[PDB]
Amino acid sequence: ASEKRPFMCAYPGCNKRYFKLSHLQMHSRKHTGEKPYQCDFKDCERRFSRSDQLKRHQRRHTGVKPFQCKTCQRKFSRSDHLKTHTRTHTGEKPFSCRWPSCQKKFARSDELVRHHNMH
DNA sequence: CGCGGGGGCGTCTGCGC
DNA sequence: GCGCAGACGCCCCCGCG
Ligand SMILES: [Zn+2]
Ligand SMILES: [Zn+2]
Ligand SMILES: [Zn+2]
Ligand SMILES: [Zn+2]
Repeated sequence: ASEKRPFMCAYPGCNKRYFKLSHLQMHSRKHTGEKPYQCDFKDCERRFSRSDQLKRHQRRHTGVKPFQCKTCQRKFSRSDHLKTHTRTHTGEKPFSCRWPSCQKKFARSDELVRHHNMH
């Protein structure tokens, strides 16, 4: 509390005080995904928790699909969609079922969740 | 039924304050 | 030195031919 002082944070609803440099550094990373933003479009008022979410959201208004498939030339707006679509050519289906009479595999976690819902 | 496409979220890395 | 942002990865949910 004098010369020697603890670490602090500035984000809402946090403790705003930490005791370990790296523990606080890691803590700071947590809030980078919680920083409040709003849509920057001409006719929107939605909110986001990060620049990346807001930037992604802008793609829905702007039609910006820069992630073009090297094979299909199909333009996507997200890397996770492109990498997911990529597995279509890569035969990469790691999400195998665990039912007592199945071993069918999917390339998406939610596709496996869906499979189980139809099992 | 396989896959497109948007939401929210954690996170390493890099940059800027 | 820390904080924020930019960018990568996934889960989750919905809709379509
Ligand atoms: Zn904090
Ligand atoms: Zn918007
Ligand atoms: Zn393709
Ligand atoms: Zn199964």
